[PDB]
Amino acid sequence: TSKLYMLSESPLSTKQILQTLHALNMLIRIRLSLYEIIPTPFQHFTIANGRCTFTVPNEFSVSLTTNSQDPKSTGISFQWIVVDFQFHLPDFSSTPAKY
Amino acid sequence: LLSKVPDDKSRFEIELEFVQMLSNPWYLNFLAQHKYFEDEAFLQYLEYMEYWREPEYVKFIIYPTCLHMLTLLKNPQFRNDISRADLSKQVNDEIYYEW
Amino acid sequence: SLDPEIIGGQNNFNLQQIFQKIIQERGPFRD
Amino acid sequence: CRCTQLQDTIDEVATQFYSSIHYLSSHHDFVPLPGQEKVSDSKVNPISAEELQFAQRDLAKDLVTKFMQIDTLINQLPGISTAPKHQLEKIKKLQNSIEEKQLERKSLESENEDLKLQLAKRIETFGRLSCVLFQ
Amino acid sequence: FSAFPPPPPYYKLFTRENIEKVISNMEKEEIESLAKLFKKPSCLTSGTYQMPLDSQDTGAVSASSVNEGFRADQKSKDGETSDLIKIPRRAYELRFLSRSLMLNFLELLGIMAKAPEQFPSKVENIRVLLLNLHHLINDYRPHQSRESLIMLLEKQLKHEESQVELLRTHNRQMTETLEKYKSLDFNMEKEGDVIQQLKSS
Repeated sequence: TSKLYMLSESPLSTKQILQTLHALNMLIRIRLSLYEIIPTPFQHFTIANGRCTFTVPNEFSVSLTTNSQDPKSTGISFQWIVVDFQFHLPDFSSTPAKY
Repeated sequence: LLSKVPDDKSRFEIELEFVQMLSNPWYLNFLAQHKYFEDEAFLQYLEYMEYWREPEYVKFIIYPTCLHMLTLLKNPQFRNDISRADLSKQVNDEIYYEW
Repeated sequence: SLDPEIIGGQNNFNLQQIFQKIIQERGPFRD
Repeated sequence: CRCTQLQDTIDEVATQFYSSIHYLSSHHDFVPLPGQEKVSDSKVNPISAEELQFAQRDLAKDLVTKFMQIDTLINQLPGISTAPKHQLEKIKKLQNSIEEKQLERKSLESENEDLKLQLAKRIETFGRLSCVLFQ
Repeated sequence: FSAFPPPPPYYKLFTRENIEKVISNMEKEEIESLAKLFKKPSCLTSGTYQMPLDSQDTGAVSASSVNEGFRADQKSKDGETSDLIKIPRRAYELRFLSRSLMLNFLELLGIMAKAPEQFPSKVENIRVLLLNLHHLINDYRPHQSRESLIMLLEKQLKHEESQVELLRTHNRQMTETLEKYKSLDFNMEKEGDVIQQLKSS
């Protein structure tokens, strides 16, 4: 109950959070290179700034384009013991915005 | 706006004891039921309790829990859940076990 | 006397909390 | 460790003092003299005469064993100078020692993280290049 | 059905209005001075323990049967005759007090079975014997706390040197794995297409 209701100190080092981002992107590269299953339309990916990004041509004034990176602690390296699976977390870009 | 009526020595004896009260979870629960967390003045007084973490001052405090309790209470969702009886018992039981 | 000693709780033994923090500090992630 | 436990043992002895006497007072005592034994059976709660003797013998044995334990622990006790100078000096040596080892660690740790950044860049080149080219 | 005391009235006093009035006081440099007197944390140094400043004293509670002191880097042990002992001096005074306590209790049993109203005297004997036992064990502790701290600091050092050496191994491994694979370059697109026409041939 402490750890669930615990909250960190309010300062976040912005140099730190950059370094988190670097290590995070880098860690998605780790994952993805040894992530078991990529769909072939996804075979080209960009490991963005913070993000993983994925592009497939599409209409309605946009491309079908999703960005993934994930917050599950336990797996971060276990994501590789779980080659089968992973929590991934998305951020997809279309012409709309709110929805 | 009544004129303040405090005592110097007495209020550090008292603020020590109040920190101690904060160690008790049931006191937090009653405190929440009485909606003392609704008042901003209270929260500023909490930060005034931050003076008690200082070494010469903390050297006096008896029950360590309060300190932890204090950092726990900095999350407001935690305040509404210490209004809850169930979580209250969870916290008491958690100390009891550490003890 | 009193000499300063350096010890850092070496006896005692998460990104979701990081995410939530960054969410409050720079709002949306996408930017 | 040792000192606190022995402390506990003497405390144990005192507790045994009053516990013992109380147990004995609590349990049957009626002695007839000339006359015939007679009891307030309820308030009395008697115990067998043999039960009595056996219980007090047992109580004596327990107490004397406690005293023997305290003695042997006193022998276990190693003599130490009340003066803290030797310990204090040891302390200061350890603190200086961990200080300089911590400095060495810090230097080698900055060099470490720089190295890590370098290799990480080379990695990243590899990953994107490999993916694109084979796919 | 259960209840506890409410916090100080001056908690109720706080407002961010009066706070802003005291920062305006700070900007300038009665009511404001009373507010800052209220905001300072004036700790106290000595003299008050109730709801001591130092630990309790055995001479303060009852009469103390013995006194002693050991020199720096030296300990006292002597050979005196009860069962012809040749052993350390603090421990002997202890053993002595303990066997003595044993005997005084035997006495107590007696004076119970022969004349119960006389016990106050003897239980006093008992009491001072126990209290002395403890005061003396207490004299043993501070060194024990110090050596426990020593062992702890030794643990931190061990973790430190071990962590340093582990880091060293990791860094050497990283330098060598980095040197094995080193093919450093920028503008890699040119090298990707160069590699395509190399593969072609």
